[PDB]
Amino acid sequence: AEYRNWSKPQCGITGFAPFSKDNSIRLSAGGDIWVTREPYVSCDPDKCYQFALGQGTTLNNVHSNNTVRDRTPYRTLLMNELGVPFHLGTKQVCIAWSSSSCHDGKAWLHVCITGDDKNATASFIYNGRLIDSVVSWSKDILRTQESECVCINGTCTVVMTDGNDTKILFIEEGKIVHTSKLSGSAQHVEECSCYPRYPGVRCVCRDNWKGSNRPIVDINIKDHSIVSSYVCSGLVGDTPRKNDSSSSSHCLNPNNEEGGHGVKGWAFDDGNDVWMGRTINETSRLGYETFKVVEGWSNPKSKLQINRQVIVDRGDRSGYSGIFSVEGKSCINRCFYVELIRGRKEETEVLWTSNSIVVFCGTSGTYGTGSWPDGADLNLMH
Amino acid sequence: AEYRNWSKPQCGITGFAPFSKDNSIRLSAGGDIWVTREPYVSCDPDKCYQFALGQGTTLNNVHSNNTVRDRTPYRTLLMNELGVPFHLGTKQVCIAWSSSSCHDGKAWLHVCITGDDKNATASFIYNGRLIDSVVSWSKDILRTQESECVCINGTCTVVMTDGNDTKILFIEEGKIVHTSKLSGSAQHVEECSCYPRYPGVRCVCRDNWKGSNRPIVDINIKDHSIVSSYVCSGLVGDTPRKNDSSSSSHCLNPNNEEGGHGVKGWAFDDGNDVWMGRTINETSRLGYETFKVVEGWSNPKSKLQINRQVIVDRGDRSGYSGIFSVEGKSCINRCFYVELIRGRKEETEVLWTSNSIVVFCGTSGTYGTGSWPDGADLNLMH
Amino acid sequence: QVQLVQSGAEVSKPGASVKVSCKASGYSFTSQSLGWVRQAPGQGLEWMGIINPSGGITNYAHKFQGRVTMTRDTSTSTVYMELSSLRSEDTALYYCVRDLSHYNEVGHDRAYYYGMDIW
Amino acid sequence: SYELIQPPSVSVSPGQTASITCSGDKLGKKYTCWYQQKPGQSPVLVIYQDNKRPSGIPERFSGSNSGNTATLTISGTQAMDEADYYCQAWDSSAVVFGGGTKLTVLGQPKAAPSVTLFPPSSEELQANKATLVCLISDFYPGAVTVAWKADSSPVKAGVETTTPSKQSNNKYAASSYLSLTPEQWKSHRSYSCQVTHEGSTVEKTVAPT
Ligand SMILES: *[C@@H]1O[C@H](CO)[C@@H](O[C@@H]2O[C@H](CO)[C@@H](O[C@@H]3O[C@H](CO[C@H]4O[C@H](CO[C@H]5O[C@H](CO)[C@@H](O)[C@H](O)[C@@H]5O)[C@@H](O)[C@H](O[C@H]5O[C@H](CO)[C@@H](O)[C@H](O)[C@@H]5O)[C@@H]4O)[C@@H](O)[C@H](O[C@H]4O[C@H](CO)[C@@H](O)[C@H](O)[C@@H]4O[C@H]4O[C@H](CO)[C@@H](O)[C@H](O)[C@@H]4O)[C@@H]3O)[C@H](O)[C@H]2NC(C)=O)[C@H](O)[C@H]1NC(C)=O
Ligand SMILES: *[C@@H]1O[C@H](CO)[C@@H](O[C@@H]2O[C@H](CO)[C@@H](O[C@@H]3O[C@H](CO[C@H]4O[C@H](CO[C@H]5O[C@H](CO)[C@@H](O)[C@H](O)[C@@H]5O)[C@@H](O)[C@H](O[C@H]5O[C@H](CO)[C@@H](O)[C@H](O)[C@@H]5O)[C@@H]4O)[C@@H](O)[C@H](O[C@H]4O[C@H](CO)[C@@H](O)[C@H](O)[C@@H]4O[C@H]4O[C@H](CO)[C@@H](O)[C@H](O)[C@@H]4O)[C@@H]3O)[C@H](O)[C@H]2NC(C)=O)[C@H](O)[C@H]1NC(C)=O
Ligand SMILES: *[C@@H]1O[C@H](CO)[C@@H](O[C@@H]2O[C@H](CO)[C@@H](O[C@@H]3O[C@H](CO)[C@@H](O)[C@H](O)[C@@H]3O)[C@H](O)[C@H]2NC(C)=O)[C@H](O)[C@H]1NC(C)=O
Ligand SMILES: *[C@@H]1O[C@H](CO)[C@@H](O[C@@H]2O[C@H](CO)[C@@H](O[C@@H]3O[C@H](CO)[C@@H](O)[C@H](O)[C@@H]3O)[C@H](O)[C@H]2NC(C)=O)[C@H](O)[C@H]1NC(C)=O
Ligand SMILES: *[C@@H]1O[C@H](CO)[C@@H](O[C@@H]2O[C@H](CO)[C@@H](O[C@@H]3O[C@H](CO)[C@@H](O)[C@H](O)[C@@H]3O)[C@H](O)[C@H]2NC(C)=O)[C@H](O)[C@H]1NC(C)=O
Ligand SMILES: *[C@@H]1O[C@H](CO)[C@@H](O[C@@H]2O[C@H](CO)[C@@H](O)[C@H](O)[C@H]2NC(C)=O)[C@H](O)[C@H]1NC(C)=O
Ligand SMILES: *[C@@H]1O[C@H](CO)[C@@H](O[C@@H]2O[C@H](CO)[C@@H](O)[C@H](O)[C@H]2NC(C)=O)[C@H](O)[C@H]1NC(C)=O
Ligand SMILES: *[C@@H]1O[C@H](CO)[C@@H](O)[C@H](O)[C@H]1NC(C)=O
Ligand SMILES: *[C@@H]1O[C@H](CO)[C@@H](O)[C@H](O)[C@H]1NC(C)=O
Ligand SMILES: [Ca+2]
Ligand SMILES: [Ca+2]
Repeated sequence: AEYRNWSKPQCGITGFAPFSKDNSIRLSAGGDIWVTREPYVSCDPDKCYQFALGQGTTLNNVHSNNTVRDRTPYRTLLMNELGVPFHLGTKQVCIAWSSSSCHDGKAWLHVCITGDDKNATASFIYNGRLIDSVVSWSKDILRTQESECVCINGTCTVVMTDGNDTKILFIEEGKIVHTSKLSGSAQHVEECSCYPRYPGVRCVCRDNWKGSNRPIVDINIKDHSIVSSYVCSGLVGDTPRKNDSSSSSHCLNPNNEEGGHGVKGWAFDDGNDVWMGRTINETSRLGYETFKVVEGWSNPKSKLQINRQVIVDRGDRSGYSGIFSVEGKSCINRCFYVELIRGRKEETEVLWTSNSIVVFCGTSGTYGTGSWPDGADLNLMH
Repeated sequence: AEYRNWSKPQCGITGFAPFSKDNSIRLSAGGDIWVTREPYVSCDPDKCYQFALGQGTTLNNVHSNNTVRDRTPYRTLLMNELGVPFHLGTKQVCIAWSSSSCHDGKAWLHVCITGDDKNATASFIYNGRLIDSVVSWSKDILRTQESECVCINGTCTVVMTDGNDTKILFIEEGKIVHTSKLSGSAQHVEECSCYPRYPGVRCVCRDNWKGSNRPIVDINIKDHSIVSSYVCSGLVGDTPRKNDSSSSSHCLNPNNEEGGHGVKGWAFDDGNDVWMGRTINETSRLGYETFKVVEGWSNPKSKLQINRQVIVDRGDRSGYSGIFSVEGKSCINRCFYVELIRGRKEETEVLWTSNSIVVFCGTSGTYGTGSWPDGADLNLMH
Repeated sequence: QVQLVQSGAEVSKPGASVKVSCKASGYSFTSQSLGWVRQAPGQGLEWMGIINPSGGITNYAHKFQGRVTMTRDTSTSTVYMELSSLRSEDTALYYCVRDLSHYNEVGHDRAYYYGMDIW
Repeated sequence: SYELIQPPSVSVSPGQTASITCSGDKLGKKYTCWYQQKPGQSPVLVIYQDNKRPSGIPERFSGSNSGNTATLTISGTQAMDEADYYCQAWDSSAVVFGGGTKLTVLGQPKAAPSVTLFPPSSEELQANKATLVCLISDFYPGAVTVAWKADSSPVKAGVETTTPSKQSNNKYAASSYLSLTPEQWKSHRSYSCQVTHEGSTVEKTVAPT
C-alpha cells in the first residue's frame, strides 16, 4: 500500500448523479437506529464510508429526548460502509462532539474533539491507535471540519477553529508535525469542506459572523503556508442570504449580508467557473440545489448559472453538506453528501433531532431530474 | 506473523487522552444489549477489542433480574472490536465467570474459569481451540485477572488465585508449560492489572483483606521467578481508603487501612514516579481520577501529585479499571479502561446490574478537562 | 448605534393578557436573538425566554411555559411578548434584551454562550 | 433547577477594592456574566465569558470563575459604582440569575437598625382584620432582611416588605407587614420580627395580651 498523492487532473463534470441514500429516519420507525447529526462521507482506496456524530442513543429510546444539544460526553464518531444505516452493530471509533476523518492511502486518521467547552481535547487516532493530542488554544469550544480531511504524500491537513483563532494542522501517521495559523483575508472560518487540488489542498468553509459568501482557504503542503479569500460568485452559497437579484459578493471580503448564521457547505473550481451546492430556500434549510456559475470563481459580478440540479425539493428539509474526492483511473472525481435534518426544533411532532443522508457523485455523462428527501412521516412516528 | 517481544521503551507520558466509549446502557434502553460486568480491553497488533463477562441475557429481558450474582453457568466471555457495543451479534468466545485474554502476536489466548465454586475449571483456548485445562487447587473459587494477560516471545503469563494461594502460570500456544507460586511480601493478590515491562511482566493488583495500597507482582519470563511488594505511593489507589491527609503506605507491607474490601485498579512506573488511577470518592466507587505521584514508586512518604485528570465526575458511578499496553513505532504506550457500573444494588430504580466503559490512552501531547460518565437515566428506563 | 425601544406602560386585570413590543435598530435585525427579562418591584431579574428573529423559533423559561408567546416581525424589526392568565405577581418591569448567545433551542448548530449586551 | 448564590450586600470605602462572589454547583464549568443596575436605569453588561469586558467598560472591573465560585472585582471603587450587581449563567440553555448584590460605597459609618413592632390596633381588630407592622429606621448601609416568626416557627405567607428608602438624615428605613386573621393573632403566645443587618440580628416581640 502506498500513500495517496491526488496527482491527477480533476474529472470533467457535466453535473452529478445519484450515488447513495441511507433512509435512516424511515428505518428508525421500525428498528434500532442511532440518533446522529453532522454526517460526512470519506473513502479509502477500496470502499467508501459514511460518518456521523452519534448522540449516545437510538431513536426509539427515552434518551433521544432533547438531542438538539450539540455537545455531550456521550457523542461518538460512528463509522459504517456507505449505504449501511447506523444500526446497533455500528462501530464508535472515538469520543467526539466534533470530528474529521481521512485515509492517507495506508490507514485511517480520525480527529476527535470532546470534553469541556472551555478546555476541550482533540485526539488524533491513526490506524486504530492514539498517536497525539492537543488542547483547545482559545479555551472557547474547539471545533473542526465535520467532513473529510485531505492527505497528500503521508501528510494530512485538517482545519480547526477555537473561540469566535483558526489553525491548520499537519499530521503524519497521527503525529502533529506542524501547525500554521490562518493567514489571508478570510475573517471567519468554520466547518471547512476541503478537497485535494494538487499540489495543495483547497477548502471552502463557513463564515458564521459577517458574510453569506463562503470563505476559501488554500493550504500548501510543502511549506505549510496558508492563504485565504472568499468565493467570488455573485450567487452566494451560504444560508441565510439575500435573493439572487439583490445579493452581492466580493473576492477578498465578506459581503456583510445576512451575517450571524450560516450552514456548512461546499464549492470547487472548474477553471474560472465554480460548482457549488446550497439550500433552495434563502432563509431556512429547505431544499438543496447544485449548479455551475460561469466565471463564478473569478468574477464577483457573475450571476449566470447553468446545469442546475434539484437534489432536495424546496419543501423538504436539508442541512449540512460537504465534499469528498475519489481517485479514478485517470482523474479525481468530486462527490458530495447532503444531511437531511428531521425533528426538533423546526419540527415539533417528535422529541428528538436526527438526520439521514443522500449522496451524489460527479459524472461526465448525462442525467435527468428528481428529488430525494428524507421521506419519514413524523406525524405517524410515536 | 511474529511473536510480540515488547522490547521497546515506555512512551513518554504527560497524561491521557480520550480513546473510546461504548454508551452501552444508554443504547440498551432502545435495543438488545448484553448485560455485562468485569470488562477489559486488549489489542492484537492490528486492532483493539473490548471484552466483558456476560450474564447470559440482554438488559430488556426477564432474565436480567438479579444479575448482581457474579457466578452462574450462563456467564460467557464476550468479544467485540473496541467501540462496537455488545449487541446480539457478539461472539461468546468461552464459558466463564472469570477470565483473562491476550494476543501473543500470532493468535488469541483466552483463560476461562467456570463451574462449581469448590471445583472450578480453567480452560485455555488458543487460536480458537482448547489446548489445556487445570482444576482449582484450593477448592475455593478459582479466579483470575479480569484484564489482559501479557505475552513475551510466545510465553504468556496470567495470575490466578484460589481460596482466600496465588499462582502464576506460563502458557505457550495454549499449553501450561510452568507454574510458579506467588513469592514475596504481598499478602493478598487478586485481579491483577499486568503490563509488559521488558524483559519481564509487572502487575498491580488488589489486596482485598489487609491493605488499601495496591500489591505489585513482578514476573521473570526466563526463570519463572516471582517477587512481590506494594506500591509505595502515600496516595493509595484502592477503595475504600482514608483521605489523602491521613492515609499512609509502605513499600513491602499492607498499610492495614480499610481492609476487607477493594476494587480492581492499575498503576505503572515512570522512573521513580508512578502513574495511577483511582475513584475520587474514598469510600465508594464514585468518580475516577488519574495523576502522577512524584517519587510515588519508591517513597512511601510521598503525597505530591501532579497532572491530575478527572475521568468521571465524583457524582457519577465508576467501577473496575485496568491497564492495557499498545506497541507503537518506537515505544510501548499505556492505556486504561474504566468500568461504569449501573443498577443494583447501589441503584434501586432498576432490577438489573450492568456496566458501560470509557477508555483513555497515554499521550505525549497536551489535553484539557472533561467528564465521561455512563449517562443513562435509570429513572426513565422501565 | 444599537438600541432597543419598548412600548408604553400598561395596567391589566388578573386573568387577562398583556402584549409588550420592542423595536430593535442599529444592526441587522435577523442577526441576533432577542429576549425578555422582568423585575418585580424591589426584586431581582427573572428571565422569561428568547426568540430567534431568523426562523421565529422560541425558547421559554419553564416557569412561563404555556403562559407566554414571543413573536417577531422582521419587516418592522419588532419583537413582541404576550403574557396571559395574568396574576398579581406578574406586576413587574419588563426588559427587552439582545442576547448575543447562540442557543441550540432556536436553531443554532453550535451552542455559544455570550450574554445580554443591550437592554 | 440550578441556582446562583450571591451575598445580598457588600460595602467598601472610596478607592478600596470590592469583591462580589457568586456560588453554584460546578460553576467553573459554565460561562458567567455580571450585570450592573444603577437605581432607575436598565442593567448593563460589565463582564461576559467569566472575565471579558465589553468595550467602554472601565478596566477597574474584573471577573474570575474557578471551581464553584465566580467573582466580580472592582478596584479603586468610586461613588458612581454604587449599584446592584447580578451574576448570570445558563442551565440547559435556560438563563439563570443570582439574587443580586447591593454594593454600597460607605459615605458614613455603619449604623444598627432601630426596630419597632406594632401589634394590630383595636380599631383594626374590631374591624375583623389584623396587621402587624414592623418599622425599621436609622440604619446604614441600606440593606436588611426581615423574618417573621409565629412563636418560634417561621411565617412565610402574608409578609410584605418595602425596599429600604433614604431618610432625611441620609440614613435608611424600611417596613414589613404581616397580615393575618384576628384568630391567628389570638391563637399564638407571641409574634416576632427579626431584622438582620450586616450579619447581626435585632428582634422585637409582641403578644395578644
Ligand atoms: C431533464 O433533466 C435535465 C438535466 O437535469 C434538465 O436539463 C437541465 O435543465 C436545467 C433547468 O432548465 C438547466 O439549468 C438552467 O440553465 C439555464 C442556463 O441555460 C440556458 O441559458 C443558456 C445561456 O443562454 C444565453 O446564451 C445563449 C447562447 O447560446 C443564447 O442563445 C441565449 O438566448 C442567452 O443569451 C443557454 O445556452 C442554454 O441552452 C443550452 O441548454 C438548453 C438546456 O436547458 C438547451 O435547450 C440548448 O440546446 C442549449 O444546449 C439554456 O437556454 C439557467 O438560466 C437556469 O437558471 C435559471 O433558472 C433557474 C430555474 O430553473 C433558477 O433557479 C435560476 O435562479 C436561474 O434564474 C433565471 O431566471 C430568473 C427568473 O426566471 C432570472 O432572474 C435569472 O437572471 C435567470 O435568468 C438553470 O441553471 C440545466 O442546464 C439543464 N441541464 C442539461 C444537462 O441540459 C431538463 O430540463 C429536464 N427536463 C424535464 C422535462 O424535466
Ligand atoms: C485545562 O486542562 C488542563 C489539563 O488537564 C488543566 O491543567 C491541569 O490542572 C490540574 C489541576 O490544577 C493539574 O493537577 C494538579 O497539579 C498540582 C501540582 O501542580 C502545581 O504545583 C506544582 C508544584 O508546586 C511547588 O513547586 C513549584 C516549583 O516550581 C513552586 O513554584 C510552588 O510554589 C510549589 O512549591 C507546580 O510546579 C505547578 O505549576 C506548573 O503547572 C501549572 C499548571 O497547573 C502551571 O500554572 C505552571 O506554569 C507550572 O507549569 C502547579 O502550581 C497538584 O497540587 C494538584 O493536586 C492537588 O489538587 C487537586 C485538586 O485539583 C487535589 O485533588 C489533590 O489532592 C491535590 O491536593 C492539593 O490541595 C490539597 C487541598 O487543597 C492539599 O491537601 C494537598 O496537599 C495538595 O496541595 C493537581 O494534581 C495538572 O497538573 C494540570 N495539567 C497540565 C498538563 O498542566 C487546566 O487546569 C484546565 N483548565 C481549566 C480552566 O479547566
Ligand atoms: C422530554 O424532555 C422535556 C424537556 O425536559 C420534558 O418536558 C419537561 O418535563 C418535566 C417533567 O420531568 C416538566 O417539569 C415539571 O413541571 C411541572 C409544572 O408544569 C412541575 O409541577 C413538576 O414538578 C416538574 O418540574 C417540564 O415542565 C417539561 N417541560 C416541557 C417544556 O415540556 C419531557 O417530559 C420529556 N419527555 C419524555 C417522554 O421524556
Ligand atoms: C425479580 O426478582 C425478585 C427477587 O426474586 C422478585 O421479587 C420476589 O418475587 C417473588 C414472587 O415470585 C416474591 O415471593 C412471593 O412473596 C409473597 C409474600 O410477599 C408470597 O405470598 C408468594 O408465595 C411468593 O413467595 C418475593 O417476595 C419477591 N421479593 C422481593 C424482595 O421483591 C421479583 O418479583 C422479580 N421481578 C420480575 C419482574 O421478575
Ligand atoms: C422558506 O422557508 C420558510 C420556512 O422556514 C418559509 O417561511 C414561511 O412562510 C409561510 C408563507 O409565507 C409563513 O406562513 C404565512 O405567514 C403569513 C404572515 O403574514 C400569513 O399571512 C399566512 O397566512 C401564513 O400563515 C410562515 O410563517 C413562514 N415560516 C417561518 C418560520 O417564517 C418561506 O416562505 C420559504 N421561502 C420560500 C421562497 O418558499
Ligand atoms: C509527493 O511525492 C511524490 C513522490 O515522492 C512526488 O513526485 C515527484 O513529483 C515531481 C513533480 O511533481 C517530479 O519532478 C518527481 O520526479 C516526482 N518524484 C517521484 C519519485 O515520482 C511529488 O512531488 C510529491 N508532491 C508533494 C506535493 O509533496
Ligand atoms: C525474546 O526473543 C528475542 C529474539 O529471540 C531475544 O532477542 C535477543 O535479545 C538479546 C538481548 O535482549 C540480544 O543479545 C540478542 O542478540 C537477541 N537475539 C535476537 C535473535 O534478536 C530476547 O532476548 C528474548 N527476550 C526474552 C525476555 O525472552
Ligand atoms: C429580493 O430582495 C429584495 C430585498 O432587498 C427585495 O426588495 C426584492 O423585491 C426581492 N426580489 C424578489 C424577486 O423577491
Ligand atoms: C481525614 O480523616 C481523618 C480520620 O482519621 C479525619 O480526622 C480528618 O478530619 C479527615 N480530613 C479531612 C480533610 O477530611
Ligand atoms: Ca454566513
Ligand atoms: Ca483493599
